[PDB]
Amino acid sequence: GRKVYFVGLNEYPFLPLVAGLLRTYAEQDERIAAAYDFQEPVFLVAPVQEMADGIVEPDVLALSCYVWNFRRQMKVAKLVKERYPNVLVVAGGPHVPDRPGNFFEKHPYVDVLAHGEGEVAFRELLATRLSDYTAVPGVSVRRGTEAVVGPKAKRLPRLIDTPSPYLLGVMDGAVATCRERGLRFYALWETNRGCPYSCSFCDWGSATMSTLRKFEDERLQDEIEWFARHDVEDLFICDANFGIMPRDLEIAHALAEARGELGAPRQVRVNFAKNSNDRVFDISKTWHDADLLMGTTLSMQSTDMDVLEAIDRKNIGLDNYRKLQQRYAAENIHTYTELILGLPMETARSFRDGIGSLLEAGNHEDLRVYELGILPNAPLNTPEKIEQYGLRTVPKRMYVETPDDEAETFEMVMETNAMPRDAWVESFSFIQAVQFLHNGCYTRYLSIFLRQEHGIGYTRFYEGLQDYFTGRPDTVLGALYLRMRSLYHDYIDMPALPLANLVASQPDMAADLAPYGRRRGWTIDNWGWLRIATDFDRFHTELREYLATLGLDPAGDARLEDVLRFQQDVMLRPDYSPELGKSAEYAHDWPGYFAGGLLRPRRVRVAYGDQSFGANGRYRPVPGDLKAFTMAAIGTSYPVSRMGHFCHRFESAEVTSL
Ligand code: B12
Ligand SMILES: C[C@H]1O[C@@H](n2cnc3c(N)ncnc32)[C@H](O)[C@@H]1O
Ligand code: MET
Ligand code: SF4
Ligand SMILES: [K+]
Repeated sequence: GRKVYFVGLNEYPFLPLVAGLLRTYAEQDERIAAAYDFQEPVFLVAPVQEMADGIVEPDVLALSCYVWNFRRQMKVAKLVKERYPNVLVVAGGPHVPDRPGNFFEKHPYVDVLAHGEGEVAFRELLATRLSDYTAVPGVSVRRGTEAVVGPKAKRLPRLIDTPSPYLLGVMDGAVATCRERGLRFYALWETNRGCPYSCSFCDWGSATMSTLRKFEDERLQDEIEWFARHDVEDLFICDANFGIMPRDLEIAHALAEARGELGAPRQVRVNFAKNSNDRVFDISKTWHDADLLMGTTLSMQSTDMDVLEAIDRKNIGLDNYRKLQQRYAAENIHTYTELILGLPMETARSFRDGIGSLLEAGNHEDLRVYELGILPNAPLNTPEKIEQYGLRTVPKRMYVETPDDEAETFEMVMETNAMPRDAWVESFSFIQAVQFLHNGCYTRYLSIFLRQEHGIGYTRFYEGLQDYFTGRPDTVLGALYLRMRSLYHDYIDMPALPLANLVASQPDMAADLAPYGRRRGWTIDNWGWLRIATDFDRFHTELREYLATLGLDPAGDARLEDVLRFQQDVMLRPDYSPELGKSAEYAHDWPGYFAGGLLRPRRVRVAYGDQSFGANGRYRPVPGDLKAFTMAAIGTSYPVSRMGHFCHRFESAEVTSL
């Protein structure tokens, strides 16, 4: 038969869902099923030469192209086309340009591009290859080096009734392949397709600004059971806005029941709906109780009205955000908020003010920031919009590498009309410090106390930290701010400094963290937290000196001394023993205060008895074991770990009046 090869490389093990969807949809044509021999998908990373050599006698080479695999898959296609002149090279995925232009001049070894959702176009291509391509909807066809655009794509109907690659068993080989090689994997799952909104930076599922289409109910329920029956522990749901549809609560309950009855799945990653509502809360409560929840998305991208207008995004208001934070915090349900640095119209002033406003509104635990990437088919990637807002980009490698044509690259915004490059660098350093100091707890409780009892706003506190300590190179915190300043300037100037391995690519920063573990995906956030952990006592000595510059010398303020001791003691330290615990005495009931109660000068004994850390309590500290300390203190670098980390859980500690 005509051998069909799929290549869709992922750095982390994700099951090849696209290959399964395209094959099983196409196999509904009995002539296609009989004529074509679909090979096992290539989705685990291997050397380019080795991947090309594994493609033997191909009739069709199907490339599933994303920012993380486009260049290597083009190079494989180049090598395969040299060996097999008659192979049909078809590239789809969100990195395929909507407007190909001179694409085939750069990639003459590619024959057909598929745009957006690919089921119909791929099935029509395979059928046409058997018949006695420019008539196929949803594709562009190479003619010489020119791109001939075919008819517009045919989307699947509002109710998507297509074969499931999971239920048909065509994902079995990939699952076994991961397990044979000792790899944990994510199963990818869709319950619907599209996003109804229009954020200009986004290209979610190649289907933003789209009417929502649902996968049929019975297929989804059967797939839930399939995941549970096959011990698929890690499930990644691809929906843009989970909770946006009424049935999403029923889906959440069905996943919780499957977890309860069969033990799988164990964790569910999903992006929760932009217009967060009671259904998102009910889903989150359900999955929190079932230990499935990985954080409730309450993302903003920006808080500035001009920025939000420029990117066509409406957010929940700040006061409504505050009410959400209060409701989730009361249930101990973890939420997180994403921001993007360098959006149109964002100034360094508006960016820092927005960060402070989110802390003011009650998010102290989980703020996440991304560099703005220009995606090929995002609305922002037009000459008009790039010109309108003055977006300046630099090519940025994703990974440490090797020829340039095998290094994956994206275009990273690092300057706009509103944010000069220098302001971008300092703003990025600012939010990293907010993450490891505030989300990381080191100064979170001091900052809250200073805000609520001494009138020091959140933005002002962390601006002052940066302004003061950047002028003191020999301090713990000053060294971090200055190293981040040079790192991000090099990051702009040197494209090879990778997005996904930045800390690991710097020998000094990698050496800082070497006693704590061997990781390729250390974040700057992790690095700052562990650098402070290393020089913890001196950090607090120097912190007292910064407080004196605010007029708040602790040597004359007994209450400030008291909260500083609480702030020091609450942090998890390498010598902590779950068998011994950790206790101290204070002049105020700090646990009750930071739980939301009134500040009362009540002399207390606080006894910390933490046995484990992390979301599921699956990291146990071992005194003297820096590797076990790191897992309990900060968890994994990927995925982001912020539930149950950093500090002792004083809300459960034994607090006794003296
Ligand atoms: C799961 C996921 C991840 C996983 C990785 C998944 C993997 N390794 O395979 C993780 C969580 C690691 C991840 C990370 C990132 N992601 Co992501 N991710 C997704 C998500 C939610 C699902 C992808 C998926 O499997 N979809 C389901 C499949 C079935 O749908 P599909 O991709 O649209 O496929 C269809 C069509 O494209 C077409 N098609 C696809 N391949 C082919 C091939 C052929 C031959 C044909 C004919 C057709 C065809 O047919 C398919 C079926 O209809 C998407 C959004 C989404 N819902 O698609 C973003 C998405 C892929 N991610 C995106 C981005 C930008 C990233 C990051 C690089 C940056 C960021 N998020 O800020 C980071 C990584 C940063 C870092 N430090 O490394 C972009 C990618 C855009 C692009 N041009 O590549 C997306 C589209 C989201 C967005 N912001 O618009 N991601
Ligand atoms: C899922 C999350 O990914 C982030 N996100 C989406 N598109 C981009 C992009 N082009 N650049 C950077 N971050 C992005 C947003 O913060 C979104 O909430
Ligand atoms: C998938 S993007 C993050 C979730 C939601 N669509 C939002 O923008 O807030
Ligand atoms: S950021 Fe979220 S709401 Fe905005 S277009 Fe992307 S998926 Fe839709
Ligand atoms: K689009």
